Amino acid sequence: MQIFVKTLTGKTITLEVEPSDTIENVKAKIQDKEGIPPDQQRLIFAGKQLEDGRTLSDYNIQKESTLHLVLRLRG
Amino acid sequence: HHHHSSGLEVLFQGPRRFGELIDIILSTEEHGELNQQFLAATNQKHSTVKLIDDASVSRLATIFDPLLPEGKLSPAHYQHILSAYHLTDATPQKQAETLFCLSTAFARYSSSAIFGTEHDSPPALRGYAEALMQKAWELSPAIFPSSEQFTEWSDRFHGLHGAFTCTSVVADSMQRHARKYFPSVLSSILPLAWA
Repeated sequence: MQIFVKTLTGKTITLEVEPSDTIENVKAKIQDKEGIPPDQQRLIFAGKQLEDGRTLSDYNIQKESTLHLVLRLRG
Repeated sequence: HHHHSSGLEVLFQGPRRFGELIDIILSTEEHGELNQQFLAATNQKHSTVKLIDDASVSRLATIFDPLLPEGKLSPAHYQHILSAYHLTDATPQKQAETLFCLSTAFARYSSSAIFGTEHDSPPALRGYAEALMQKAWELSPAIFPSSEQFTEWSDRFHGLHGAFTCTSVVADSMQRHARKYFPSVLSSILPLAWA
């Protein structure tokens, strides 16, 4: 299914994923599309920070859901 | 009668028009406090007021999200910029240089000197700055050194592709470019204290 990953700066990434994919796998797909190292990615859905070892389905993430990607952005 | 010599009028007209742009972005109707805070920040090159905590990140999203559909300037907001700067009939190159200098100013807003800190930066201001730069690129790619330099600055704003993120450096870099290639436009945009 398709999900969207939107940074807090307004950059939107489209991913192809399965409900059984882990958060780690999603971070790896984000790295493949936009070159962000997974250890710098903080993913948020429904206000909760997504944990590496869990699946998308554990957070009730459905088709066309949007996840928020929080990056440490230095001033 | 002109009360200012020609080369000094920019020092008065620039701050006027920047204030009008701030009134457009941060409505006094709904956002009077942040409106004042953005205006006050133009008065010196250092701010003790920071907008990096979760509440400030949320407040700025409220303000900028309507202006940045899909991460780009909305058509309506872009027209409002053109009107405020009297650029509706101007060349795409003049429009692009103005938008580049506004991008630089909002890069500075996001930096450690103003509302950001060493380690953090208000993402909405970074996104707005990058969208201004994107529109300038669309209007006149030739005002940039290269497509590669555009992409470097853009990746830095968003933290993509392993790029560094420090916007004090990003803003300094774009400001150096504007000072070299269109310093009069830069003088017309940048708050005096930030020059």
